[PDB]
Amino acid sequence: VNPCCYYPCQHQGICVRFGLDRYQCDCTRTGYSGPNCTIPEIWTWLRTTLRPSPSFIHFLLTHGRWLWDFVNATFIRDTLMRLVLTVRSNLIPSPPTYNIAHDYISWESFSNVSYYTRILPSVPRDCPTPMGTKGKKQLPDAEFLSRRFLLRRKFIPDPQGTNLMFAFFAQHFTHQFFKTSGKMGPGFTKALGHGVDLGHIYGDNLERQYQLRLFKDGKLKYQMLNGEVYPPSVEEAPVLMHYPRGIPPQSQMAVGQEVFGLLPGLMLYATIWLREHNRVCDLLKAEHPTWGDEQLFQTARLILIGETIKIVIEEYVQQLSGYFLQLKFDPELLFGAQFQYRNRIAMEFNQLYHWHPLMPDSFRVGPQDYSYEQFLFNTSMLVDYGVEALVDAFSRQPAGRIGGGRNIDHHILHVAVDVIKESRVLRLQPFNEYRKRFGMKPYTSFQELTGEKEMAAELEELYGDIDALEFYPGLLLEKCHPNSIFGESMIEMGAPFSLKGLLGNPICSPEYWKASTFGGEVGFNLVKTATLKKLVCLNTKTCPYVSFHVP
Amino acid sequence: VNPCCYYPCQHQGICVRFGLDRYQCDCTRTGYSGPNCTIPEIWTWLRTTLRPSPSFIHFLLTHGRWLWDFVNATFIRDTLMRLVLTVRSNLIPSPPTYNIAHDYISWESFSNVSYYTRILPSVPRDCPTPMGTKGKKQLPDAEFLSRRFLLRRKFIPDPQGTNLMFAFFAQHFTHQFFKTSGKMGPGFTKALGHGVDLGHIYGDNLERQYQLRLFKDGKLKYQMLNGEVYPPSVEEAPVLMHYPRGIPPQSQMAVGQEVFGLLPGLMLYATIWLREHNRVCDLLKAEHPTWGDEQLFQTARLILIGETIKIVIEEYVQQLSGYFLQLKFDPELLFGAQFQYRNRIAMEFNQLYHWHPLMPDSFRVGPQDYSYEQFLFNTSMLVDYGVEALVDAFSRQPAGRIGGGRNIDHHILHVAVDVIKESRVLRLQPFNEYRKRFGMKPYTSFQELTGEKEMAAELEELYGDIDALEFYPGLLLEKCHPNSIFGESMIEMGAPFSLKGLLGNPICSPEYWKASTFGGEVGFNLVKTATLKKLVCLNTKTCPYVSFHVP
Ligand code: HEM
Ligand code: HEM
Ligand SMILES: CCCCCCCCO[C@@H]1O[C@H](CO)[C@@H](O)[C@H](O)[C@H]1O
Ligand SMILES: CCCCCCCCO[C@@H]1O[C@H](CO)[C@@H](O)[C@H](O)[C@H]1O
Ligand SMILES: CCCCCCCCO[C@@H]1O[C@H](CO)[C@@H](O)[C@H](O)[C@H]1O
Ligand SMILES: COC(=O)[C@@H](C)c1ccc(-c2ccccc2)c(F)c1
Ligand SMILES: COC(=O)[C@@H](C)c1ccc(-c2ccccc2)c(F)c1
Repeated sequence: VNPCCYYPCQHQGICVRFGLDRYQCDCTRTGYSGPNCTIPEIWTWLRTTLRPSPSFIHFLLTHGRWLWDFVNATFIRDTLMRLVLTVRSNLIPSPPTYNIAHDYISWESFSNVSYYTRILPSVPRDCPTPMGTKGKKQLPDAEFLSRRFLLRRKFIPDPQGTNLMFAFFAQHFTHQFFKTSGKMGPGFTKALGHGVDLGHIYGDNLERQYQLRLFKDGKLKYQMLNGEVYPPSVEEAPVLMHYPRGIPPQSQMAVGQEVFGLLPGLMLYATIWLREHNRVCDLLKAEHPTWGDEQLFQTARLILIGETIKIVIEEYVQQLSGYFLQLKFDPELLFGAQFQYRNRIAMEFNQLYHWHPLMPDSFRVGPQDYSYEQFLFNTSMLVDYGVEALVDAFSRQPAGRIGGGRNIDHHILHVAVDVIKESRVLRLQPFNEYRKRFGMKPYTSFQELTGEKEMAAELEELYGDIDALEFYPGLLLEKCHPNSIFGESMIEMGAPFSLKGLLGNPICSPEYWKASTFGGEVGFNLVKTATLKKLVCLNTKTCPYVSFHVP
Repeated sequence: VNPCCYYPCQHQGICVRFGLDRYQCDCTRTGYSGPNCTIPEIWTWLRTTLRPSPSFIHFLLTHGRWLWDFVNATFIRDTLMRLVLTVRSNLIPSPPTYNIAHDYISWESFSNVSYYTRILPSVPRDCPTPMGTKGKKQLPDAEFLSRRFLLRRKFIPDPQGTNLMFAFFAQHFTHQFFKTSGKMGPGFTKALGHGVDLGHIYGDNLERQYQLRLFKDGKLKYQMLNGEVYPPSVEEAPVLMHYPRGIPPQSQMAVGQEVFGLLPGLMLYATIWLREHNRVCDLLKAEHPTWGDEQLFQTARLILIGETIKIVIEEYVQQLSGYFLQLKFDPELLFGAQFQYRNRIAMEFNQLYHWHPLMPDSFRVGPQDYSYEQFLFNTSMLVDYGVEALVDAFSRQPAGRIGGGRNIDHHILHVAVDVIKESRVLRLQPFNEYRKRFGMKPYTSFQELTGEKEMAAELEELYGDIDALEFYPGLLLEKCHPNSIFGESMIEMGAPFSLKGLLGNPICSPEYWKASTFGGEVGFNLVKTATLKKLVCLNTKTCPYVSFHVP
């Protein structure tokens, strides 16, 4: 039996097959030695004995508001934001390592940007069980597992107050770097760029971007409807959009991401950002009359990328974490650190980010209450209400809690089933192996995992062993922190991917983070002072209630 | 007139247009402040005044063998090597900045790997002169300029003793990252990868790599001739190769780099390396009897990348530099530094690397003295003599001095004329500007550039102003260090590009630089101990005289 199936190497040691039956762990720079990289160096031992529980730190960050107020107003804020940025980042390998084709480092894996990368290699195709060594010869039926533990019975709003304005932002934002290729198969992506390159706005390819661009003042094409600015029609922007058969070109909206027409919430942001881009082009042209269309367009793109990162860290993530510590976006915090300004999206981060529980039972807009059937392929709800209105509505409707289980609307539950099935195609390692890879102790039992005893008993029966529990179900069924939107694992595993993804962008490098990169002090401040409110209200007639938090 | 034409911004400050006539320098992190970034900070000032000239350091590095030997045996060697690696590297922007289309940072320039990057923005198109503000409205005829100061009259051997073996290595080695696309035009490359990825061995695209691979024991396809191993024919490896019309397929060899069939010298190295790949495969298989073709192929490739970088730094550059300090390839030297493990090829680096003066008047193989018309497309010379034979030949024949002028054989002189013509197309800034960008004061007169009077006087009449002298012309006409192969500019401008490209390779990052990456201690040692002599001799029937220095 393949020795590596036992996942013998600890602390990121790499398992290597030798001869016909031997194995050997490369423990280079892991802080440990020994056949399995478990004998700690004095310093490694000091660090792990002094480190407080991921649950205890959470406590410190969610208590003593008075304390954090003085802290947030002093340089201590910075010191902490950096501490967070680096410790969280060092958990993500850079350059990237493995992919669906290679469970080992290779030039193909490093250069071939069409692949999704992965943090932990796969379960060797020749292991006793699908998960390696533990569990039954067969995993629970994905559909059954979903229906029994992920299907929503009664809507459970997010205790942290997260609304749908946040939910859709999350969907919009992530579908710029999560674009699995149906033609190539799981493990493959079209979102080359692997990060916040705003490809869901400008397109994952040049010819497409060229088709979306107006080529005047560096602006994006658009149309007027009811006196408001909206994306252009596919007739005007000859770009492929995924719409139900029968909808003519003149009735489709072109935006950058082919799937965005399938949701008013999505096209909402599509519209907001489009307006923002063209607005920045104006401010720019004013400052640089000698500039052509290209430099205006390119410069505006950089500024928007900046706004995006700015808002994701200081508002998006702030809402998610619920920390009293005010997160800060300032690339300079890493200028004294050893940091690689690059990033590659991981399949695990893709799985982890399936936050479908956020979606409501139905979408309420004013006195109206739309169902999924009326909301999904709606070709006019956006224009009927206009930007402001939909923003006020989504900002007021609570989103569902992500963790704790049984909170995915049946209308979209199929996604979860597919997420599970794919997981097995990708052969993602067990949840406990990932708990460890991200600095956490593995769960010793399902009751430990689920703060309760009922689902724990059933899960125990289905899987047989806690060590057989799969990645996604684990994230979604883990017991949640007090009044949190999810559990610690979603935080301890998600944080490193996110922050690496935000700071691992070239505009955050010393070489790029210059005023001149954004066309001057003017463009640099738009990035530095970006706000969800400003993003909406500076592109709308009236300013509605806009926030990632419900009033 | 456009203010940026005056290259007003010093010390890497960025010139930016404001209004219809104003400008502004972005001095961020330049060590200077003030309108043109001329006001030195306290530490900046010390460094620049207490820094010995390049000329003086070169003196220290080529005298006192006795002291250097004692140094090479101490930790000081690592200290100096590291200094050399970091100081030299910091001169290269990473992430990359501009390209043939954007004289400013942009997401297209950062993402579009099909472009060559550039270190100085082009000469603004609306400037008074072709070079900006100095010189005549019309630059010297490229053909005349070439015939007057670059055409060889009497072969001038390189005093440092460099031979053709070194000459062909350089060509072979560089042609893996210098692959300008004729279809796309100047400023564009086909060598994505932008570095030492060995695309000249495995191809620069996957489908091509596949046709070249045997898919057995991770090996490359090959054919037998006279009991010796040679690259396959285009009939067995249906891969594009540039050969004159009329040459049957059975006579065309397939090598990954479409242009190597054009020189026994190139095809020789293609053979040597191809033989080394399969050799490394046999070694890996012995250690990992359970591996398959893909992993064997990938691991071998990484090992060869490592070997190439080892040989380039410790032998190739050692020979070039002429330094008594013993250069050293060891990634650990940078583990405590802030350094990006990425690299993008610059057009200036391409221009600078046109070392055609290395080629002789003819090619001496034993008693026979083959001419250019007998050598150029000979498809049967390599096989006629075999590897040992040609390696011995090229190792014994001196290559010509790269600097000094009048030393390029008429047979290939058209190449220099075209480099000059392309420079103007790329609108490369003036030589003195590049001198400054690389820490050197500009030459104040042609007589100061060339250590003589005659050529100087004529260049003065042609260019009219030292500030109009172009990039390539300057590098080749600059006076040479004592008995060196070329001038300081070639070293001071080429060292940063080179080392950044070698060390800025993913295998040199803490993440990849582990024994497991190379198949274990066996693979790693093949890298840690690679030699030009072992590369050849461990793959030939008999070991000839092999070296980069003539006997
Ligand atoms: C109107 C509510 C939503 C619907 C109808 C929906 C639908 C879908 C569908 C059909 C897929 C692809 C399924 C497949 O290929 O089998 C998908 C993927 C995904 N969804 Fe949603 N989704 C919704 C909301 C969300 C939200 C709020 C998020 C959280 C940011 C989200 C994140 C994702 C992710 C990360 C993927 C995988 C992307 C990829 O691999 O390309 N979805 N969703
Ligand atoms: C055997 C004698 C040589 C011949 C016949 C030769 C021929 C050529 C030709 C025809 C081109 C393309 C010219 C064009 O497109 O106008 C070229 C480009 C080049 N050669 Fe050579 N060359 C020789 C030796 C060398 C050597 C010794 C070096 C030194 C490394 C060298 C470096 C280059 C470089 C850097 C380029 C440009 C790369 C690119 O843009 O793709 N060549 N050479
Ligand atoms: C108030 C102090 C805040 C310090 C912020 C540090 C950033 C959090 O860092 C995280 O802490 C976890 C808990 O031990 C670890 O398990 C994770 O590996 C680590 O990345
Ligand atoms: C105690 C040592 C004092 C050294 C005085 C050095 C002064 C350099 O002075 C600088 O020279 C530049 C170029 O000429 C100017 O452009 C700057 O404005 C000027 O401040
Ligand atoms: C004897 C000690 C030698 C140390 C080698 C240092 C590496 C050379 O470094 C170079 O020196 C030049 C001359 O000042 C500078 O102009 C260059 O910017 C710098 O990179
Ligand atoms: C960095 O550590 C942290 O606790 C905070 C700042 C943090 C950072 C990022 C996330 C996060 C997790 C999953 C998806 C998106 C963002 C998160 F939930 C918390
Ligand atoms: C780093 O500074 C140095 O003087 C040494 C080590 C050095 C390093 C690299 C080069 C070099 C220059 C042009 C093309 C290839 C190599 C060179 F000519 C000298």
